[PDB]
Amino acid sequence: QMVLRREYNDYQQKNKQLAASQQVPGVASFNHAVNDQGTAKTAAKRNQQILTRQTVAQLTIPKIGLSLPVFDHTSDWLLQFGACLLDGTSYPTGGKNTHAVISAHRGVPNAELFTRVPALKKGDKFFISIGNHKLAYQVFKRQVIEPSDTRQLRIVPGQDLVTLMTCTPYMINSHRLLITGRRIPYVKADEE
Repeated sequence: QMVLRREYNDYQQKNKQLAASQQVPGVASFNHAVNDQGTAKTAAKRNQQILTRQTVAQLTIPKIGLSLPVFDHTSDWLLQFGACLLDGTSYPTGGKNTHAVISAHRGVPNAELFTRVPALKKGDKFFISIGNHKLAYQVFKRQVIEPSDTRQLRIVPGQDLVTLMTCTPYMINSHRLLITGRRIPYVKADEE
């Protein structure tokens, strides 16, 4: 109630700061996790207290049967358990001049994660639960970028966007697939 209030308004204030600054989206951290994952020989140990403390939202995608925690920052450890907001991009709170880049592995041995995200098409919906709020997004854009390209990961002025980012091609991962949704109203019909 007042915790999902206080938390949410800190996210919005950080989003306003980010929107007022020259952002360089932290692709380098995500890219380092992709490279470390390619050569990794060991699985991650769960620490649930840390995972809960790091959880800023739940991402739900009904078309692919996906529900994942969304974490506050980027580490190969967090990416074993969910998706990470790319450092230098918006908290997914909604509002104009927000662009949350939610990034995950296209599968790790332990967990499907964003394995089925590349099957998403224009018109497909996804949902964000964050503090005292449910947000609806509709997919309108699919693009492949170079892993170093940050242009498409910046805040688009006057737009309310969430991009789902993973790797492509499958089992090569030289590139990033961006699936971008735009805010739409959340309605009674979306709960059920």
